[PDB]
Amino acid sequence: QDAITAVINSADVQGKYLDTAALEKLKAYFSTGELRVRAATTISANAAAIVKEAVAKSLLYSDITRPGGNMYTTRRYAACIRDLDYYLRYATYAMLAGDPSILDERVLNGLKETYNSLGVPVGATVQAIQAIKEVTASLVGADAGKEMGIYLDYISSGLS
Amino acid sequence: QDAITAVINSADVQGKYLDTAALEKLKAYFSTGELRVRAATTISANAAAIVKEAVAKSLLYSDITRPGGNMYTTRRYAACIRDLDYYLRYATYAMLAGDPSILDERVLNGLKETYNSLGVPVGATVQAIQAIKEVTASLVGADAGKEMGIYLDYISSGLS
Amino acid sequence: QDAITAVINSADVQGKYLDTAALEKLKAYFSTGELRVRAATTISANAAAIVKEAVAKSLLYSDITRPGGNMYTTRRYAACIRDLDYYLRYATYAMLAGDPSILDERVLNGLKETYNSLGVPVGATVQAIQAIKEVTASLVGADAGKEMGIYLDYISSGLS
Amino acid sequence: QDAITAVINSADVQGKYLDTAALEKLKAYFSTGELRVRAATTISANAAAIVKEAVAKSLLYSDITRPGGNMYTTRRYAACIRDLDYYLRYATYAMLAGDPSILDERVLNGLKETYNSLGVPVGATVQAIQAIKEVTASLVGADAGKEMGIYLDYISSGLS
Amino acid sequence: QDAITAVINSADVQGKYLDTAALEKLKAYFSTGELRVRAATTISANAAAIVKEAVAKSLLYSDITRPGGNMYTTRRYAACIRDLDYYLRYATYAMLAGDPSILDERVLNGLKETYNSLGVPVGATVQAIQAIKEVTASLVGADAGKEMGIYLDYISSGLS
Amino acid sequence: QDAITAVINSADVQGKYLDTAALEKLKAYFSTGELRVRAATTISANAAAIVKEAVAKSLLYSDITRPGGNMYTTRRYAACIRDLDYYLRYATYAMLAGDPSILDERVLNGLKETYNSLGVPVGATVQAIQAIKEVTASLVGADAGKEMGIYLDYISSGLS
Amino acid sequence: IVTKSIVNADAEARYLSPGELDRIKSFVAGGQQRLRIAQALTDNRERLVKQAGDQLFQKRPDVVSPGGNAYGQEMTATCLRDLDYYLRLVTYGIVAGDVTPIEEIGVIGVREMYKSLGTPIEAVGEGVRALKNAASTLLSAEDAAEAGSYFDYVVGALQ
Amino acid sequence: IVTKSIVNADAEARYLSPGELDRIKSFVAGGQQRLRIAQALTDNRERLVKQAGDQLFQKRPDVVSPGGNAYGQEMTATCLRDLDYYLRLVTYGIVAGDVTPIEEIGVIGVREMYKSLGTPIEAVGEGVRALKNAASTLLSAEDAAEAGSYFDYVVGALQ
Amino acid sequence: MRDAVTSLIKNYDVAGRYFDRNAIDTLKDYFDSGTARVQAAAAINSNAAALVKQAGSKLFEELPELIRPGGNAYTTRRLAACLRDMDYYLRYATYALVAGNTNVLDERVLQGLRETYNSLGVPIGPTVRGVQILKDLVKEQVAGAGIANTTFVEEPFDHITRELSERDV
Amino acid sequence: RLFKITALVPSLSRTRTQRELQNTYFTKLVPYENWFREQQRIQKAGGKIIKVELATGKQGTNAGL
Amino acid sequence: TVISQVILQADDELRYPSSGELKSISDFLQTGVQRTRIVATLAENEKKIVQEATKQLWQKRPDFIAPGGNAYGERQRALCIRDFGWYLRLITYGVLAGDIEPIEKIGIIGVREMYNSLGVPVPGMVEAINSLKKASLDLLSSEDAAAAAPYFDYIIQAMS
Ligand SMILES: *[C@H](C)[C@H]1/C(=C/c2[nH]c(/C=C3N=C(/C=C4\NC(=O)C(CC)=C4C)C(C)=C\3CCC(=O)O)c(CCC(=O)O)c2C)NC(=O)[C@@H]1C
Ligand SMILES: *[C@H](C)[C@H]1/C(=C/c2[nH]c(/C=C3N=C(/C=C4\NC(=O)C(CC)=C4C)C(C)=C\3CCC(=O)O)c(CCC(=O)O)c2C)NC(=O)[C@@H]1C
Ligand SMILES: CCC1=C(C)/C(=C/C2=NC(=C\c3[nH]c(/C=C4\NC(=O)[C@H](C)[C@H]4CC)c(C)c3CCC(=O)O)/C(CCC(=O)O)=C2C)NC1=O
Ligand SMILES: CCC1=C(C)/C(=C/C2=NC(=C\c3[nH]c(/C=C4\NC(=O)[C@H](C)[C@H]4CC)c(C)c3CCC(=O)O)/C(CCC(=O)O)=C2C)NC1=O
Ligand SMILES: CCC1=C(C)/C(=C/C2=NC(=C\c3[nH]c(/C=C4\NC(=O)[C@H](C)[C@H]4CC)c(C)c3CCC(=O)O)/C(CCC(=O)O)=C2C)NC1=O
Ligand SMILES: CCC1=C(C)/C(=C/C2=NC(=C\c3[nH]c(/C=C4\NC(=O)[C@H](C)[C@H]4CC)c(C)c3CCC(=O)O)/C(CCC(=O)O)=C2C)NC1=O
Ligand SMILES: CCC1=C(C)/C(=C/C2=NC(=C\c3[nH]c(/C=C4\NC(=O)[C@H](C)[C@H]4CC)c(C)c3CCC(=O)O)/C(CCC(=O)O)=C2C)NC1=O
Ligand SMILES: CCC1=C(C)/C(=C/C2=NC(=C\c3[nH]c(/C=C4\NC(=O)[C@H](C)[C@H]4CC)c(C)c3CCC(=O)O)/C(CCC(=O)O)=C2C)NC1=O
Repeated sequence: QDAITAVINSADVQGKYLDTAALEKLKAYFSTGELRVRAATTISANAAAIVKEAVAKSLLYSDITRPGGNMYTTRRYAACIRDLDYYLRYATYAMLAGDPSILDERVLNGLKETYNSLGVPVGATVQAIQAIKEVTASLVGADAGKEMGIYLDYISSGLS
Repeated sequence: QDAITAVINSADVQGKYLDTAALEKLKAYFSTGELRVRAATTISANAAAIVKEAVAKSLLYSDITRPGGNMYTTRRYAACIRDLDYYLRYATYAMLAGDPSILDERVLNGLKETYNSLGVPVGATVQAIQAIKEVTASLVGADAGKEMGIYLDYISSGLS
Repeated sequence: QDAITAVINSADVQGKYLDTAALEKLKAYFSTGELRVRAATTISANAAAIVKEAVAKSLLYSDITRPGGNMYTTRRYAACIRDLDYYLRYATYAMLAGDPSILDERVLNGLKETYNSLGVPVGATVQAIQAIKEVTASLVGADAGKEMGIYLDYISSGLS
Repeated sequence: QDAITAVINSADVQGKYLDTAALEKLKAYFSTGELRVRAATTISANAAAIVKEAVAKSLLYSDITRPGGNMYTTRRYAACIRDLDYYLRYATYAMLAGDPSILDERVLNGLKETYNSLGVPVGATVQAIQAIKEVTASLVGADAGKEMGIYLDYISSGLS
Repeated sequence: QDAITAVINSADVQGKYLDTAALEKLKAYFSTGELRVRAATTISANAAAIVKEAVAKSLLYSDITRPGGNMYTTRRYAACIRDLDYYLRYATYAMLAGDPSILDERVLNGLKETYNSLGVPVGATVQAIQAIKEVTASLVGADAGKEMGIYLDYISSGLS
Repeated sequence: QDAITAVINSADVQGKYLDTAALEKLKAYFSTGELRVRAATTISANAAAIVKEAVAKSLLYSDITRPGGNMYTTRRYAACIRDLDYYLRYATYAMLAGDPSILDERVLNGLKETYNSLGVPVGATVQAIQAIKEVTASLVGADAGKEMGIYLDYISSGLS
Repeated sequence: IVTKSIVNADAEARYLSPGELDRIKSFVAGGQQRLRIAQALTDNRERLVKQAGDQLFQKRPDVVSPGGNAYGQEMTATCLRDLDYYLRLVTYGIVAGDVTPIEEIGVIGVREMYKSLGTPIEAVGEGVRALKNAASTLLSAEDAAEAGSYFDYVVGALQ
Repeated sequence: IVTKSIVNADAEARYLSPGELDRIKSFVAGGQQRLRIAQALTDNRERLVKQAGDQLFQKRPDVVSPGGNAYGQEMTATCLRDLDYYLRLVTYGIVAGDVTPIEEIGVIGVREMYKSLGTPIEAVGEGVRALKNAASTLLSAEDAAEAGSYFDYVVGALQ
Repeated sequence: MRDAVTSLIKNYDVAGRYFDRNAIDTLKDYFDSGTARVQAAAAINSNAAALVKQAGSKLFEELPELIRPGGNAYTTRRLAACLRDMDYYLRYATYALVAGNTNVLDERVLQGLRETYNSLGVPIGPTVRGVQILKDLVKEQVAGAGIANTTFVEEPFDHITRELSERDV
Repeated sequence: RLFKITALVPSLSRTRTQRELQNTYFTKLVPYENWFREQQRIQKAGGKIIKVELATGKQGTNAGL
Repeated sequence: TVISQVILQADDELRYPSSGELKSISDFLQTGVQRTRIVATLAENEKKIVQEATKQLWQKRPDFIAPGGNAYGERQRALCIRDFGWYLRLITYGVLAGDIEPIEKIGIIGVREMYNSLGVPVPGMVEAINSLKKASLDLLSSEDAAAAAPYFDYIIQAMS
């Protein structure tokens, strides 16, 4: 769903026409879409650098990459990079849509089930998503970093 | 299963031969098969008219077809017509078999799970099946309408 | 998994090199592999005779093959032979691997779910696997019959 | 091929001698050859009258002989008479042989290719062959008209 | 392929950069894309009306829909409507691409093989595509009807 | 084409002069031409004896020359001898040219089409060409029999 | 139109390609004209339903005739309510920029609904054509083109 | 009905089960009554098309009305020719004993044909109902039941 | 696949006309032949599995090379395939007996038979030879249980022959 | 809109085809318009449908799936 | 039975049951009362039938009575007695029922895999059911005997 599609749905289930508050919501979305698109472009620029900096901030040189940790095996390191790239990409989609429903529908659906099945540590994942959020808020600026951090904190809060 | 196949099964699991009570059951089925076939023919005549009259009796001009109701969207209206056609067709099959096991095996298996998953209202479905039963009992006569209403009330009772 | 692969995994998740206890485990496996291979060959010789003798010991002339029992229908007798051949074949695989993980991964995964869904009696299956174990321990000798009975009792214990 | 040659071929490809069923087939052919020859003589009598009556029954005073139709040009009318004379003559040959293989070999080989290349209407040809069949079944009698109509309907069925 | 993709390919296989003639071709395509899109929209409006008018112009009340013709059976009438809808839809795709390669790749590949296998008349198909072309050139105007008739005549010429 | 003409063509389509690898190829051909000519002479000696010995090895006293087989009729036996003489003669031409292109151009072009049209058995033809290859490799020696068997196996592989 | 590009790039494992970002930026630019067109169609709804019923019942009198479905005041009120629904979905499609939230609510199962209601679908298509003509008279040229876009989609969908 | 049992036992690798042989023997027994019913419907065709056109154009006058399809002598002749076709297919289904050779020629693609011809299918269903009523008046009770069987199949198929 | 009653329907449908007297005559022929055809098919169905074995026995009596080195029914792996082809020919001959046409044999048996038999190296002469051992045995079995005129039993095996036939005249 | 279904379909014809005899008990996600014919196909084999659960989708929402 | 056939068909293809199938239903319903009387006759005297059947077996084959056979030993000798009665119980169930498939499901599906690793040979079962067939059609009236013969010979061919 969108913010546009959410506004249209909320006006639809009442049978209501588009009143002035919904037009205010759509015009606010049409105002913010500029920096939304620019932020999505520069996040699509260097996603690999963001994931590299995030694991170098949070996960590297810990016991997690040591033997016994969950990132010791090299296929598990590759799976870690894959999961962080997923979090960043779906946070980009939720930032450009302006509605976190795609995070609820595609990422946060059965994820705690999987992470408790595999024995994946949840707190280290939350700290890695936090480091992702700090790196991309530094990279994109504060004004779009707020909206990026909202959906990354949404993923972090639903994960916990 | 049939009524014939149910009688054969009940005689089989005991290792019993066909005693006179089972022959009475089979001969009663062979007596009633005449009106069973005639009723199935005239129900196969005008199933669309029965479903149209049933939604015009029960579901139309309510809040269900208004916005907010479950039959507001036109794909949901088409799904409603599909479900009512299913109920009438499988009730025809159970009437001609003379045994409600195909309703238990093919319709009533995981249906409350689906209708509580989708948010489908159950009481409106029960009233729609009731209107189906009244329309086909008027259309076919009382003598076969009793046996049609038995399996339609079986669907209604298992749905609730 | 193997016993070799289990030893390598247990040495790997610590980051440990192959110490002398792991080399003892691998050398014990390389000592026992002789009778492992000979036992697997003579069990692959006459698996049908083992299954025939096991059903003649345990399941035949009971109420299970009488009408009302679960092995009355001839497709159910064929399914019974199929399940016993599966138990013997996967016990042969677990005997030659020297590690019961393939029983946990391929046989014992969702088997109680299936046997309680179909209404299959569990205690008669356990007694049939017991008769399988007695027949193959007689056929192969005591020294390999111990290791065959370990994995057959593993299947019997996980089934219960 | 003949009916005689077909019987000899079917006995030959097995290496079989002439058994009693083949002798029955040949003796039935030698019984029917009388009316076969008499029918072929009276069809060879007045083939032009048959073709004239057939076009007067089916094709004349339609839109086909009007401008725009396929029989408007006088060379196309002459080609129509030629094709109908071909159908009648080869049906006479197949009637006297008692085997429709010459129709498959000499007429029905590449005929739909030609009639779809030239834009010849197929249904009007089928109705013209039908009118040919009715006229010659009236002219020759019912008893030989059956065998004439078999090969004319063979041409009509292969044409469609 | 496109006209853009064809220009890029023709510049690529030489190793040539985009010279001024290729830029002229791309700028002519970017000039004509306006009426290309408007024509594709109004052809997507009423494709069923175009196919109905085309069969009413060319194929109806002939011998083709009479018995013996190839459109006599009602499944064959439905297949005829399907083939004409295919010709119109792929001509719309080739008009909006500005390059007839998709007609060569998706329609005209093995089509004469199929139409000579089934016995489909080719000349009636060509006249039906001609009637399609006249109806859509009337409906869309002359200026886009030229480009529509180019690809419809391409289908007609490759079919013959 | 030749081996000489193939070398000249491969040097020509690059615009390349005759480099030392092409001169090596031509000098190897000029070395092998001695036994090429001697082998072609002694194969031209007794081609009829080779074909006779090959049919006596492979095709004779089978079911193929019995009635029902494809070599039963005496014109079909003569056609079989003709086809085997063709295979041997064109294999002689390809051996003396040192390039199998004349087999691809003159024999293997539309041959599977013909042999599946006539119902000619392909596997018996392959075994007959194999018997031809064994007989001429015995007759000419091993050193030229290798090059003869290369082109005869080329015919056999393209036929299959 | 953002959900279209998102599920389009989501079936692939790739990101959103920046040409799709260009089309989203251009739609974001044109959103103000979209909102003005939607408000102009919003406030003038009853005129459009009146003129659509006018042109339809002048065009096809069988719905007026007692054998047709829209016979009587109740049935003709349900008819104009259906036209009101379709105008509402057209305004939704004008705002959304792509025909997904209007096809999801009005198109995707409409043929079997109108078949099991007895009404013909061609009369509904003529009603949406009358709505398109009345909105073409109500708007300017560049606005009527962009409204007749989605009206044209509905007319093609009901057939 | 023999092709039905043959392809039915042919999808399986089994032979024809002898209950199917019993149903073929019973159909072989009833074939004489089937042939008499088919000849009685055969020789009286123009009466049935006349009374079907009677009852249809009394029931639905919109085909007579100039907005409908069957307006004028040519279109009404094509209409009665369609009813003649359906009576012919009903006689085929009466002889064959099972509705396969009538559905293969008249049912399997009829909805899209009549949709792209403009005619409504419900009027065709009412025409076959009128044919069933006229043949019910023409035949005896056990003959009208067995004819109204296949007429009933066509009426259910066109809807 | 067309029945003996549906093939008339196709022949009369392509002309667009109704039933006439002649089609009703052949339908009366088929309808008084059907009661005998069902009994003949039941009699052949009853003893079919032993018919296959005796057909194999007489087929190996005829041509010795079928069970010799240079043959196709050499091992049991290659013998069971020839016996199930005997099973197939008998099965579709009974199908053509109850149908009354040769269109079942045309459409389901003969249509790809040359391609498989030339593909696998399978002979054709001994195949039709075995088909006729089958029909001699089937004629004996039909003449045993009642039915006097046996020509309708006689025709479908011969039609299978005439299309598996490598025609040399 | 996806459903999480647990089901169990025995073929009842493995003894005459001699198939692999693989597991017939699964927990799979199926999309919205696909679960319809999956329902129907699972009921064709007489299969028990244990539990139908919502994976993706809020019920009662109209636009945006 | 026939209602299983018609209902599984008409459900498998999503339509209502056709009317030729309903005519097959009601001629089965008339045939059922003769079916009831013949199954009552076979439920009268099964003692004589199994006694005859065992006696004709031990006149037919002497190897079951020789030691090392399957009837040797008192237990399996007493077992074969009731086994005969099981097969004629299935015959009674089948001769009532319209089809052989609910009896095929009970005793015909896996016969080979069951009896093969049970000890008893399938060439003896055909003699067993031949004796059962002789002992059933002596004890019935004539056309009832001709009606109940095909179920016996179905089981006979399904054995071998
Ligand atoms: C009996 C004491 C001895 C015997 C007799 C015997 N065999 C046959 C018939 C056949 N035997 C075969 C054999 C094989 N097929 C294989 O694939 C292999 C593996 C190498 C073997 C041994 C076949 C195919 C037949 C049928 C064709 C034929 O006649 O050869 C008979 C004839 C039976 C009959 O009349 O139908 C007899 C008497 N074989 C033995 O094992 C004993 C030594
Ligand atoms: C036996 C009389 C002759 C013979 C037979 C033979 N056949 C095969 C192999 C196959 N036969 C078929 C035949 C059919 N398939 C069909 O669908 C139909 C119509 C219903 C027919 C007639 C097929 C498909 C095969 C391939 C095996 C398979 O079924 O997958 C063999 C085996 C060849 C081999 O060497 O493997 C044999 C021996 N051979 C004879 O000698 C007799 C003349
Ligand atoms: C053969 C037995 C059987 C049934 C019944 C069945 C029902 C069924 N009904 C569905 C939806 C639906 N079912 C209904 C039905 C109703 N809602 C109401 O308000 C009314 C009370 C009721 C109609 C009388 C509606 C409105 C939907 C649409 C939900 C949606 O798709 O968004 C769905 C979801 C997917 C789909 O339709 O294609 C299934 C599987 N499947 C089966 O296999
Ligand atoms: C490799 C591990 C594995 C096992 C074991 C397995 C079992 C299994 N056993 C089944 C049925 C069955 N299983 C049994 C077995 C028994 N019932 C009894 O009374 C005895 C106690 C026991 C035999 C010793 C029977 C009788 C059926 C038939 C139920 C039926 O199909 O109607 C089925 C249902 C479908 C089918 O057979 O084809 C499965 C999946 N699948 C597997 O993948
Ligand atoms: C996208 C390009 C494309 C085309 C065109 C195509 C055509 C096509 N047309 C077919 C049949 C057919 N095609 C026609 C069409 C015609 N016959 C006439 O008399 C008219 C001249 C013409 C209609 C204008 C008919 C009548 C059939 C029915 C034959 C049959 O199914 O029995 C078939 C056989 C199977 C089937 O329809 O479903 C194919 C594959 N497939 C393709 O992929
Ligand atoms: C927003 C998506 C949506 C659609 C498309 C929709 C259609 C819709 N049209 C209906 C009735 C109707 N619709 C019409 C339609 C027409 N009058 C005619 O003659 C023309 C053919 C056409 C309009 C010009 C008529 C006459 C009725 C009343 C029919 C009856 O009462 O049986 C009904 C049943 C009564 C109701 O609850 O309103 C529905 C649900 N509902 C929806 O929620
Ligand atoms: C045997 C299988 C078969 C069918 C079903 C069939 C239908 C058929 N109906 C047609 C026309 C027609 N069909 C009708 C039908 C009707 N009049 C009405 O008002 C009612 C709705 C209905 C009959 C009572 C009309 C009015 C036309 C002329 C329409 C036109 O000219 O556009 C046409 C085009 C003209 C022609 O070639 O005859 C065909 C092919 N043709 C066939 O070969
Ligand atoms: C309802 C279908 C059905 C039947 C009829 C059936 C029979 C059946 N026969 C059995 C054994 C047997 N069956 C026979 C049969 C015979 N011995 C002969 O010589 C004769 C040829 C033949 C018939 C008398 C013998 C000898 C055994 C003992 C095998 C053994 O235990 O060594 C057994 C295993 C032991 C038992 O439970 O009694 C069953 C279940 N099972 C079924 O599912």
